[PDB]
This record gives sequence, structure tokens and C-alpha cells, in this order.
Amino acid sequence: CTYQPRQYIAPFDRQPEGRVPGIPQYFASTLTLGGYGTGVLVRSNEGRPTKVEGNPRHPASLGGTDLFAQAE
Amino acid sequence: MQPEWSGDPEVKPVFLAVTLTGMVAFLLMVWLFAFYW
Amino acid sequence: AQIFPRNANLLSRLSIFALVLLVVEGILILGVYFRSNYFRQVNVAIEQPVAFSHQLHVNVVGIDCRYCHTSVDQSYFANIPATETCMTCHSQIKTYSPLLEKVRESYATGKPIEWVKVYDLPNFVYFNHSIHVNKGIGCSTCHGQVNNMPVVWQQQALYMGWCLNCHRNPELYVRPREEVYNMDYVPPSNQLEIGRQLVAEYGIMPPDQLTNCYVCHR
Ligand code: HEC
Ligand code: HEC
Ligand code: HEC
Ligand code: HEC
Ligand code: HEC
Repeated sequence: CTYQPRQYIAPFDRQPEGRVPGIPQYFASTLTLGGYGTGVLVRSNEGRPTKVEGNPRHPASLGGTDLFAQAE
Repeated sequence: MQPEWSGDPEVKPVFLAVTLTGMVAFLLMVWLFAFYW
Repeated sequence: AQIFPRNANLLSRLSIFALVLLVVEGILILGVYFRSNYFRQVNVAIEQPVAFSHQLHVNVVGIDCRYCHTSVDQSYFANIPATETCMTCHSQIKTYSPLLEKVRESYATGKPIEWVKVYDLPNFVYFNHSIHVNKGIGCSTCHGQVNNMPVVWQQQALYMGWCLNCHRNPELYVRPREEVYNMDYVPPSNQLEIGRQLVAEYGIMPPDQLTNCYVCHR
């Protein structure tokens, strides 16, 4: 018996240009509740969205976010 | 009151054997748990 | 004498002695098994799908570590090379070779090459190469002579005690940067004095902080 399974690792075939592996990035996008857009900054762990935050430069979303934007 | 075994050739030898066993066990345990890594 | 033979005395005493010896032996076997190299997969050269040899590329061809593991000094993850980096040499060198077929199978289809992870942590440890390397530690006192490793093996089992030994006494392992420089670096005889000076200079925190739980586990 052994401490753990083989745990194979799969890398890329062509590296994304602006990405450093293991470093999350943040992208600016808009989420609408009543059809009115609210600016959001969303963390992309490895090209997948994982955490929505607020956009400090967006009017009506200065850092703060509503629950509906968080639970998207 | 004397021990039942008092006056026996085997008393010192058995005590010695028990002590040697104990020391060996102790050293081996110590090695495995402290120095083997 | 009523129901027992004469040698029953010796048999009973020897049975007690053997029972104690057997208990001690069982404890010893359990400890050794749980601290064995087979259990923790140490010094076992794990066979890889493409048979990559660090000895050839590093010691003979002479390629820097950061050419392949490009993210080692900037993030917690040492970037495993993409097939792009493999093909920048083998598009011309050793082309039409049966042992580079899998590589050539990639870079034409998007399928990756499934390497087997040698150094594996149980996903509650949260290691970071960046701070370590930047603080004067290299992959020789931390990994082994990978420069001369045809097949990479685990040099030591990554025990909690192993990490805590050096987190507590970092003056016996800290080096004057040049940690990515070829690991031909040998520690000097006066390692203690240089290590203390480097600990003072780099500002490595005392064991009061480096042994906290949320340093590793989260
Ligand atoms: C703060 C006092 C703690 C506590 C309570 C624990 N650790 Fe650690 N830990 C580290 C590493 C590398 C491992 C893996 C060990 C291995 O793979 O053999 C662990 C593991 C543990 C365990 C074992 C969990 C299990 O289910 O087996 C436990 C109970 C544990 N830790 C408790 C690394 C570190 C640290 C590096 C700096 C330090 C600090 C801590 N651990 C601190 C703690
Ligand atoms: C400079 C001497 C180094 C050091 C210290 C390491 N590498 Fe590499 N490495 C490369 C590839 C394709 C792999 C995976 C294939 C395999 O593991 O055989 C590795 C692997 C490692 C490991 C182990 C990975 C693990 O999961 O534990 C380690 C510790 C490691 N390397 C350290 C690619 C290259 C490469 C060519 C692009 C070169 C040059 C290096 N590595 C150099 C080094
Ligand atoms: C990307 C991580 C890889 C992989 C998987 C391999 N290489 Fe190289 N490689 C280079 C040179 C100069 C040689 C030797 C040339 C010769 O033997 O004539 C090799 C050899 C290999 C082999 C062995 C092939 C064989 O023995 O026939 C293998 C399996 C291999 N490489 C895998 C040069 C580079 C290089 C710099 C130009 C880089 C980058 C790589 N190789 C990357 C990889
Ligand atoms: C000696 C070669 C070490 C080994 C073995 C391990 N670590 Fe380490 N670690 C080392 C140094 C010199 C430092 C710098 C300390 C500082 O304050 O600058 C560290 C630091 C870390 C950290 C970050 C500490 C922090 O405050 O955030 C982490 C998360 C860390 N080390 C993790 C870690 C683990 C999980 C290890 C076992 C696999 C481990 N280190 C071993 C030196 C050494
Ligand atoms: C401290 C000891 C170090 C140092 C200074 C380096 N490595 Fe790294 N390495 C180490 C551990 C404990 C692990 C396991 C990580 C895990 O999540 O289980 C690794 C892992 C690697 C890997 C595998 C890919 C990855 O985990 O990101 C590679 C590749 C690797 N280490 C290479 C590497 C290089 C190039 C270093 C610079 C000299 C280096 N390690 C330093 C422990 C440590």
C-alpha cells in the first residue's frame, strides 16, 4: 500500500501569453439585476471565473457588490 | 522476609538479561522514532 | 507436579518474555513500515511517459532551470514545461525518433502529456517556491542533484518535521542567493556563521512565526 495515488499532472501545449501559472488574474465585466448593469471585477484562477468583486472605478459599484452579483 | 529466589545462582543472570533486553529495546525504539527519518 | 511437567516453569517464564518481545517487535514493524521508502515512494525512479532525462538536458546540453520551470521564482508553482518548449529544439533535433513520438503526438492535437507527479503534497500544505527561492534556498538542499538525474526520484519524504526542522533552524541551509545557479554549489565549512549573517540580512522571521499553523495549512 502507498501513502497516495499516482496524481498524474497535465500541462499546456501552448502557454497563454499573459498568464503566470498559479497567479490569479482579475477582469472587468458587467452583471445586470434589473437590466441595469453593475460593474464587477472577477478573479480568474486558471481561466475559470471563481470570485466576483466590485469595480472601484464603476459608478454604483465602488468596491461594494449586491448578493445577486456575488452568487452569480 | 527474604525473596523466594534469594540464594540462587540464576538471580544475577536473569536480572542482567532483563536489563540488556530493555536497553536494546530502548535504543532501537529511540533510533526508529528519533533518528531513522 | 499434579498436572504440569517440570519444564513448565521455564516455559511460562519464556512465554512471558517472548510475548513482551513480540509486542515490541510489532510496534517496531509498524513504525518502520510507516516510515519506509516504499510507503512514501522515496528513491524510486518513477517511469515517465516520454522518458525525459534531466542529466542530458542540464548536465550535457546545458539548459537553465528557469528555461523550463519558468514560474519558480514568481509564483507558488514551478511551471511544468509545455509541449511548445519541447518543440523549440525537437522540431529540428532528433526528429523522426520513436522515443519523441508522444511529444510529436502533442502539439498537433491539443492533448497534453500526462507526467507522473514525483513530489506530491496532500492539498492541505500550500507550499510556495517563490518566497523560498528568493530567501536564499535552492533546489539542491530542497530537492537533490536533479542536474544529474536521468529519472527524477524523491530525495526525501516531505514530512511535517522536515519542513519544521529548517523553518526553525534556517541558518544551516540558507545560501547567498545564486540558488538557481547550477546546483554545483557546496556549502562552506563555516556554514553556521554565513547562515546566521544571511538570516540577519534577509530578515527571516524567528521560529515564533514560521512554525505557526496557518503558515502551511489553510
Ligand atoms: C500548527 C501547530 C500545525 C498543526 C496542528 C499541524 N501542522 Fe502540519 N504539515 C506540514 C506538512 C508538509 C505536512 C504533510 C506531512 C506528510 O505528508 O507526511 C503536514 C501535515 C500535518 C498533519 C498530518 C495530517 C494527516 O491527516 O496526516 C497534521 C495533523 C498537521 N500537519 C498538523 C507542514 C506544516 C508546517 C510548515 C511550516 C507547519 C508550520 C505546520 N505543518 C504546522 C502544523
Ligand atoms: C535545473 C537543474 C532543474 C531542476 C532543479 C528541475 N528541473 Fe525539471 N522538469 C522538466 C520536465 C519536462 C519535467 C517532468 C518530467 C519528469 O518529471 O521527468 C521536470 C521535472 C522536474 C522535477 C520533478 C517534477 C515533480 O512533479 O516532482 C523537478 C524537481 C525538476 N524538474 C527540477 C523540464 C526541465 C528542463 C527542460 C525544459 C530542464 C532544463 C529542467 N527541467 C531543469 C530542472
Ligand atoms: C521538452 C520538455 C523536451 C523533451 C520532452 C525532450 N527535450 Fe530534448 N534534446 C535536446 C538535445 C540537444 C538532445 C540530444 C541530441 C542528440 O541526442 O543527438 C535532446 C534529446 C532529447 C531526448 C532523447 C532523444 C534521443 O536520445 O534520441 C529526449 C527524449 C528529449 N530531448 C526530450 C535539446 C533540447 C532543448 C534545447 C534546444 C530543449 C528545450 C529540449 N530538448 C526539450 C525537450
Ligand atoms: C529549508 C531548506 C526549508 C524547507 C525544508 C522548508 N522551508 Fe519553507 N521556508 C524556508 C525559508 C528560508 C522561508 C522564509 C521565511 C521568511 O520569513 O522569509 C520559508 C518560508 C516558508 C513559507 C512562507 C512563510 C510565511 O510567513 O508566509 C511557507 C508557506 C513555507 N516556507 C512552506 C514550506 C513548506 C510547506 C515546507 C515543507 C514542504 C517548507 N517550507 C520547507 C525554508 C524552508
Ligand atoms: C524547498 C525545499 C524547495 C525549493 C527551494 C525548491 N523546491 Fe521545488 N518543490 C518543493 C516541494 C516541497 C514541491 C512539492 C509541491 C507540491 O505541491 O507538492 C516541489 C515541487 C516542484 C516541482 C513540481 C511542480 C510544482 O509542484 O509546482 C518542480 C518542477 C520543482 N519543485 C522544481 C523546483 C525548482 C526548479 C526549484 C528552483 C531551484 C525548486 N523546485 C526549488 C520543494 C522545493
